[PDB]
Amino acid sequence: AECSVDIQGNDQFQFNTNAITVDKSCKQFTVNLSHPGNLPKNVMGHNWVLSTAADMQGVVTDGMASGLDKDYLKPDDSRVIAHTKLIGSGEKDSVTFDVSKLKEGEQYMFFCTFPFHSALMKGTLTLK
Amino acid sequence: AECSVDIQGNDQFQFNTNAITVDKSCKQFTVNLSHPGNLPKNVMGHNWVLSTAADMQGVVTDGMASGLDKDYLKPDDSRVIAHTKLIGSGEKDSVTFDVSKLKEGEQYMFFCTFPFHSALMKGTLTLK
Amino acid sequence: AECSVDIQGNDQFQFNTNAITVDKSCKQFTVNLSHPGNLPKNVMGHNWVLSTAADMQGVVTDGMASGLDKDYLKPDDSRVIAHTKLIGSGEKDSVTFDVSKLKEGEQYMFFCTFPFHSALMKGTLTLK
Amino acid sequence: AECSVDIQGNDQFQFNTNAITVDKSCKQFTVNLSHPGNLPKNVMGHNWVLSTAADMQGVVTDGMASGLDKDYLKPDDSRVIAHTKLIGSGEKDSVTFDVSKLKEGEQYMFFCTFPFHSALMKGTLTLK
Ligand SMILES: [Cl-]
Ligand SMILES: [Cl-]
Ligand SMILES: [Cu+2]
Ligand SMILES: [Cu+2]
Ligand SMILES: [Cu+2]
Ligand SMILES: [Cu+2]
Ligand SMILES: [Cu+2]
Ligand SMILES: [Cu+2]
Ligand SMILES: [Cu+2]
Ligand SMILES: [Cu+2]
Repeated sequence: AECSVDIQGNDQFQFNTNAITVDKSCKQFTVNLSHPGNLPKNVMGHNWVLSTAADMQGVVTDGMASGLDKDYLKPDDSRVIAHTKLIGSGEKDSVTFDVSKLKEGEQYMFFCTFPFHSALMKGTLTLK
Repeated sequence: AECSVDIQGNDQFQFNTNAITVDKSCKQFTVNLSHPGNLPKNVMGHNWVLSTAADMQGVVTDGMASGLDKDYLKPDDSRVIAHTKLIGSGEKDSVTFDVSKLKEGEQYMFFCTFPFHSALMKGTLTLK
Repeated sequence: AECSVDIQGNDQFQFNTNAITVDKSCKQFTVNLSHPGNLPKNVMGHNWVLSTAADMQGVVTDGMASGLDKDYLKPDDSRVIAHTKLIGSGEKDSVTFDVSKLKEGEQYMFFCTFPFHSALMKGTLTLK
Repeated sequence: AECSVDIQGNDQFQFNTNAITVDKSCKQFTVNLSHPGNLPKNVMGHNWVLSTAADMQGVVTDGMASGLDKDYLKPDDSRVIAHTKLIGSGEKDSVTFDVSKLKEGEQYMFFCTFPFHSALMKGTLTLK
C-alpha cells in the first residue's frame, strides 16, 4: 500500500483533500505539502498539522497567537503529532512520522494553523 | 444557547457548514435542512445524516445501494443517530433529536448519503 | 420569474453560490446577504459586490486598501454596479438594483472585497 | 512568464483552481490535468474544457448527453477551444493550444463536462 500523500494548499483557502487514509500496514507515513498559489506566506501561508480531534481547537487557538515567526504553532506543543513547516507561494515541505503514533478507536484531524484557515483547511486522518 | 442550526445543500455538491457544535446545555437539537438549488432529488438529492465517525463509511456505503426509493439509507440501520429525509430543489425538512444520544469522548460526523456526495458533503458534530 | 436571491457568506471563506442568473423579465433584482458565521466583521466580514469581469480585479485591489472603515470599497468607485454593506456574524443586508444596468454580451462577476476573500468568494452573474 | 498550469480534479467534485491566467507573451499554453482521487472515470471522470462564457452552458448540456464513450463531449463541437480527454483515478492528460485562439475583451470559462460536475468544477480563464 502507498505510505505517502501529496497535499496542496492554494490561494483559495483550500487543501486539495479533506480525508487522508493511512494503511495499517505502513510503518511510516509521509505528507508532501506544496503551495501552488501566488501569495506569500505572510498573507497566505499554509502548514499541515496533525492532532487528535479533541486537541485540534487548542492547537489552532494557541498556534494562531504565535505569529509568523513561530510558523503559527505554540512552541513545545506536545499536542502536535506531526507537522510541516509553514510555506508560501512556490515552496514545499515534507514530514514523515511513525504510524505507531496513531491508534485505532482514536480519530485524528489535520489542519492548517495560519489565522482563520482551519475553518476550511481541515480534514480527517484515519487508520484502516 | 441556541439548539438548532439551519443547513443548506445546493447544486454544487456542498453543505453550507462543515462543523456543527451542540451546546451541552441543550436537551434537544434541531437541524433544518433546505435545498436552494434548481436540480431535482433524483440527480441532486440531499439528506443530513448523523453517525459516529467509525460508522460513517458503512452508513454511506449501505445507504448508496438502497436507491432513491429508500432515501439512500439502508432500512432499519441502527447506526443512524438522527437524519432528515432526502430532499430536492425547493424542498425542506427538519429533524429533532435528544442530545442525550451523544456522548463526550465520542466524535460524530454528519453527511449526505446520496451517491458520492459525502466526499464533500460531510463535517464534524461535537458537544461543547 | 423570481427577481431575488438569498446569499450567505460564512466563517469558511465561502458564498453559498458561485453563479447567479437574473431573468431578463426582471425590472429590479434583489440580493439578500446574511452572515451565519460566528466571527466578527473585522476578521471575517463579507460584502456582495457586482462589477464587470474586466473591472473585478481593480475593484478588489482598490477595495482591499480602503480598510474596515470604508467597508473595503474605494470611495466613489464608479466600477461598482451594485453592492451590499460589509457584514459580520449575525448581520444581514439587502441591495436592489435596476436590471437595465446590465447588458447582454457583457459578462459580470460578483465577489466579496474583504482582504483576500475574493479568491474563493466570487462567481458569475448573467442575464437570461 | 510560465505558459503551463497543473490542474487536478479529485473525488470531491473539485478542481484545485478556479482562475487561470494566461500571460499575453505566451505563444502556446499547456494544461496538465491529473486525477489524484480513487474513483474510476465512469463515476468520477474529469476533463478540462475551455470555451467562451456564452458557449459554456451549451457545451456542458450537449456534452453531458454524449455518454462515457464520447468523453462527455458532443462530437465535432466547434465551441470547444481546447480540452483534455476524460480521466479517472490515477490517470493524467495534457493539452496544448495556441494563445492566438484567445482574444482580449472576450472572457473564457474552463469546466468539466462529466454530468453535473460543472456546477462546482468551473472557473475563469483570462489573458493578461
Ligand atoms: Cl471534516
Ligand atoms: Cl467563476
Ligand atoms: Cu505498502
Ligand atoms: Cu493555511
Ligand atoms: Cu440555550
Ligand atoms: Cu447530497
Ligand atoms: Cu417574474
Ligand atoms: Cu468575505
Ligand atoms: Cu515566459
Ligand atoms: Cu468532473
